[PDB]
Amino acid sequence: MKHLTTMSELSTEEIKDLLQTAQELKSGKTDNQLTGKFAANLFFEPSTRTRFSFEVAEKKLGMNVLNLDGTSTSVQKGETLYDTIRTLESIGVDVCVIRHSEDEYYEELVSQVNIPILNAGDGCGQHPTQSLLDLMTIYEEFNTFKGLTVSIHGDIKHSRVARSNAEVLTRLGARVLFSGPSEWQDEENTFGTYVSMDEAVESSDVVMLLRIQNERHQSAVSQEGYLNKYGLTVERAERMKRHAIIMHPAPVNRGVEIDDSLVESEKSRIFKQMKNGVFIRMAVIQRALQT
Amino acid sequence: MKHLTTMSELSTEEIKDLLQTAQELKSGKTDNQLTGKFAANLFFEPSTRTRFSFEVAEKKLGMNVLNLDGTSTSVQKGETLYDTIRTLESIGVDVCVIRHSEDEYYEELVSQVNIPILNAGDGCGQHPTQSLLDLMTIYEEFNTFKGLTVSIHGDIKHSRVARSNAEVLTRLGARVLFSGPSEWQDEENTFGTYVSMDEAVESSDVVMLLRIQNERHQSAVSQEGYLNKYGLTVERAERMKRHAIIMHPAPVNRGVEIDDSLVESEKSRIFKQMKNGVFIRMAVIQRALQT
Amino acid sequence: MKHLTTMSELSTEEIKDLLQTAQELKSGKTDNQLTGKFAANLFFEPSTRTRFSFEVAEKKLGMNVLNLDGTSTSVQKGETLYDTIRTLESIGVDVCVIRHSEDEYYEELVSQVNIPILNAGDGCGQHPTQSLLDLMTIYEEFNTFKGLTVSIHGDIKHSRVARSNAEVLTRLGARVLFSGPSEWQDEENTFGTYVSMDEAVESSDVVMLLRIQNERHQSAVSQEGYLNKYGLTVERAERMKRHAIIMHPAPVNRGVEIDDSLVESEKSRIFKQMKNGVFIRMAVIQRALQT
Repeated sequence: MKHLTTMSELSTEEIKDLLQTAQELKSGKTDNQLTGKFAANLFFEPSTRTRFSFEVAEKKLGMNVLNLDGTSTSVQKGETLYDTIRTLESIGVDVCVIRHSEDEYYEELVSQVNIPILNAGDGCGQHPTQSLLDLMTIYEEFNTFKGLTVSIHGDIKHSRVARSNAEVLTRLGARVLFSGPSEWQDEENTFGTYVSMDEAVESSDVVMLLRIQNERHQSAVSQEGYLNKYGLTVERAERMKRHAIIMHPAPVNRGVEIDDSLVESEKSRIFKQMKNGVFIRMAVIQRALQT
Repeated sequence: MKHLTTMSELSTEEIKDLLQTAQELKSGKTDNQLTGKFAANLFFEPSTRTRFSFEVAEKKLGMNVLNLDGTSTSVQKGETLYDTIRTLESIGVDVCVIRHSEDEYYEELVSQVNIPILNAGDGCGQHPTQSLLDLMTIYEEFNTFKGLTVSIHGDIKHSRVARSNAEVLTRLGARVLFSGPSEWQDEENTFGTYVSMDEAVESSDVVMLLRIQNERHQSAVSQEGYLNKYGLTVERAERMKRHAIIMHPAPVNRGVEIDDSLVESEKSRIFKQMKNGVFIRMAVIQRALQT
Repeated sequence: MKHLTTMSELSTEEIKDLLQTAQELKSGKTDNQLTGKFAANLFFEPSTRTRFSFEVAEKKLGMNVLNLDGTSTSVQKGETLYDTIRTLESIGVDVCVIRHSEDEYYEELVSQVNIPILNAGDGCGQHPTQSLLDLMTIYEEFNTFKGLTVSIHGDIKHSRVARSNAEVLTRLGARVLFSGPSEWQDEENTFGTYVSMDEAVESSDVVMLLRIQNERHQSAVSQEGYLNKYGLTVERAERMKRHAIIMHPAPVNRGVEIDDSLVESEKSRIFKQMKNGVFIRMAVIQRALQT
């Protein structure tokens, strides 16, 4: 049994094995080892795109799926997450996928339960299958991480995914850049150099955009002028390297972080990421249940 | 890949093949051509009975099913319907069933996307599989549409299904009558002849009732006198033709559009329509995915 | 066709056959008799834990599953429960599991409908598959109910399951005791003898704990202090007989009705109950659909 909680808990070699298994699955490799086993999708915090992706993966592996969207009647009655998982084991669930509000909910969980937990997103915001599918997409494009320049743009401060991506990309030998409103930057980041979008589009092999939500303090950082000020405009995209790619974890705010016309332009790998997500999640599930 | 958006977009020949395929599936005919394929039921606007019927159809075809009930998190984050569908294609969904609040949401989509869209209901109220199962039920009863008299009753001008039925039944060789409050009539053609319920019950081979929504009711008195004034009372049903049938799309507002005692009477085919809905939806999915 | 409504409607022989069937299923007996058939889970009032258990049961029997969570669109459009079930029959559902807010909703339905209804909870609180899994767990431990002393603890007056359990245990030849705040006692109970927890722990073969909910309406009984004053403390548990067992339907309010350390202690069968729930539910489904 092998949980998946964070990228930092995986070895460079584990990452590469997962990417390789996903590529093989993407190529059509299939078996019946997991047919009839049970996966529970516990999306305490809803995320339809992520749940759908895991669900296709589970069903492509021949698994039965139990879905929970939003609050559980049990946790409403104060049930511990540990008891929830132990309940699932008792009824015959073999693997749990979890998206949950509590900060690092898994840390205590992982040593105490008897079935693998796959983190689909936590309170701190780690999202390891997103990182993995991102890595897979980059690797398919260039066949290496060494010496790549990867820029990541937007609310870096409040995207643990951005920061966990920067960290793992660094471990893999890539250089990382950040752009966005200065007030959304982590002032003390070991991984990545803060620069302007206008600089990054020219020096990058990979341009990774984040969704610009709407929340936090009074600073709404006008979504209206964001694209021009900070985002990937047509003019900025035109100055990208010939071989460079555009990535975005979705959903995309067209006209905000990116120009509506670029979402499906030739350098965009945005929908390819989504293709890859399923096979990554298949590989993560096989890893979870391998004996 | 064949979408299903509206009845008017189908030829009488296509309509007739769908009915025949449905009757064959209803007779027990099954195959494994769609086994393992994926359908997504995107019921942005909720309709439990319609979703259940499509879901039964998909599963009888051996398909994996992804369900979305109501609000999608992606959409809330501002995802376009086009992006939603493209996402579904990327994760490997083969056909999408959509019920959505936007008027003719499908019109733009069908030229843009690369998998079949099955319209389960749009903003304008087009509901083609409901029309097809109505047609199937009539066809099973009489074995032709040519020379039938079919009357449709209630809020005609605010029922896209009723007006689509009138038009398609006319194309098929039937004579259409309407009845209901004159203020709920849109007699700019609308393909049939406006009459009284009392007249139509005696001349009709088919009496099709519409749900009288509580919203189109002006008062609690308007609804309370409706049955006697406009609806299918016992006395009116007793004047029906020997071989005539009563139809209603459900759910039934008992005691309003029809007397409570008639819903499961000898001439009612209300529940048989629901049986037919599944086989119609199977035929429509097979049509969508035939190569 | 055999409905499951309440324990009082089963004979003691039917109860024993179900337990036997469940035990055989738990041992791995299986067949394809229900493969492809359709179960509808109509959880009008949510209970995630109960739905999950039924769903695993249904899926281990090879059945297709339709899930309804919370409000039904047609129900809110005023559809009677009878019409809903008749609708399900028409679309090809073979069995309905229902959890509904109305007192004895089943009583009218069962004389009217043509497919089996399995009550997963009504307005009164009758929950027969919970009683059955409790009985199974007890029977597995002692191979009999005759002469057993079973004690049940907490808010007896407001727990229909406790009272249903008391009555059926008595029918099966067992001796029932109650403990808890005297104000929560059903003084008019014919089936149980009221005693102190401190007495009950030493005389019981089975200690059944109830969840102590936060009521605060003449049930304001302080939750703090409850464990020491009324609950299963470590000290009380250590005075239980060597063969005796602890049971609880969950979710557990750790530190209230029971000490946190006792939930997974040697005498606890709390999680074993949850294992048994699936097989009991499989048994009840096979009974509904047999011959």
